[PDB]
Amino acid sequence: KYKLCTNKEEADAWGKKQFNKWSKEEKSAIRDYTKNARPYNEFLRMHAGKLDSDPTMKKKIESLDKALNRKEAKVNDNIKVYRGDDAWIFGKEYDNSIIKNGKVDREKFKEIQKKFQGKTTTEFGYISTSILIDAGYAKTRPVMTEFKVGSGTHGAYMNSDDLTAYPGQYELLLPRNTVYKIEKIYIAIDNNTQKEQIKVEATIK
Amino acid sequence: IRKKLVIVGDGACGKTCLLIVNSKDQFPEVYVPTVFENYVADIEVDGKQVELALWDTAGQEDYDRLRPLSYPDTDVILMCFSIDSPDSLENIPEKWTPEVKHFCPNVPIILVGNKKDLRNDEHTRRELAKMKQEPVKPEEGRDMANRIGAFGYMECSAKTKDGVREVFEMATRAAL
Ligand SMILES: Nc1nc2c(ncn2[C@@H]2O[C@H](COP(=O)(O)OP(=O)(O)OP(O)(O)=S)[C@@H](O)[C@H]2O)c(=O)[nH]1
Ligand SMILES: [Mg+2]
Repeated sequence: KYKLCTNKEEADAWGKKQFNKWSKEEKSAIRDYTKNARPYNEFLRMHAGKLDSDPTMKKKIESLDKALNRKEAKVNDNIKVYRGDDAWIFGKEYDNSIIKNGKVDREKFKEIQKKFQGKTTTEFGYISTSILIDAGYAKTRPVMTEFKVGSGTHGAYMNSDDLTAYPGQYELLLPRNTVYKIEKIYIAIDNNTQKEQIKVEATIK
Repeated sequence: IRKKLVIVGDGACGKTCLLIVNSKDQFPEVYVPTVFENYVADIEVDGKQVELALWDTAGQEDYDRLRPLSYPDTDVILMCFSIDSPDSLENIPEKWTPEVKHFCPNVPIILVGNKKDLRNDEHTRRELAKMKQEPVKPEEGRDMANRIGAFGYMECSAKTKDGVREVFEMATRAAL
């Protein structure tokens, strides 16, 4: 099955076991992404992964790809990782009022699972995740995704200033053009807040 | 060159919109993120270039348990309230100050009054008066800042952009 880090101690333990000896250029590429992912990801989504449209992003995107495509840059274990998203992840016809007074709109929810449940998709941008469920504010956001990441999947773990401008996020960065299958889209009640959240189970292929 | 800023304050007091507008996006009308993703701000003050990593937080009490994960190694705190919410100002000394002083001991604080555009807004005046309140006056913000030992007090409007660059300039001066 998949490893799940439940606390700081487990996440740090697992972190130390991950590859960290990137080159200066590779670290700067990874760290640059963490400063603001928007110019990478928006450009990649807008141009369907074609780089020639803008020489400046082409160069940055190829440098990051190289760091993440490196031989050692991969996950040893099966591991579960997490991210939160706003409702428009499912399309610009949705916004965050889909949750009203801690309740998910059932009509809109059913349209979303009708459209995306069971869907295999390729992400043109990179995928930022955390190995800790609490480590973003992914519990705050309307949509929470669990990615089941199989051993050998390429990526970079970042939790220190040489690799990220935001240390303490326990980040696992996955390469661009990652293919995943949405296994399940469902609703769950947070026990602490007592509000509904849309939950997504995706498997990295 | 590299510093860390964390922004805190009551739910809905304008934290995320302030970060978004500082990033030079338009004020968000339809698609309002709950928490803004990673964004390092490039700021120059007094001949020094700074890369200020901005950490957004969820202000609601429901997420109190999560917020401490944002606090370590912070160089400056933006502690916010809304000028249209005297209640949000009262939570400055009651909630935010004790929290920040516990997790970020002796880290500089900028006290920030958000939604300055609502001070001279009729709807705001009329709604507030129904509960015998009025918009926070600048003097009251200043007094609170003195009372909590803030570096300074700033007012801004994400909606109009008024004061937004000045907030982040002062934060950078406090971070240095
Ligand atoms: N009039 C006015 N309204 C604003 C301003 N900034 C934010 N708002 C409004 O206040 C509301 C909440 O702002 P937001 O930035 O989402 O608060 P927050 O502090 O991030 O709230 P949270 O994520 O801890 S629950 C939004 O509806 C937004 O339009 C402002 O400068 N002026
Ligand atoms: Mg917010």
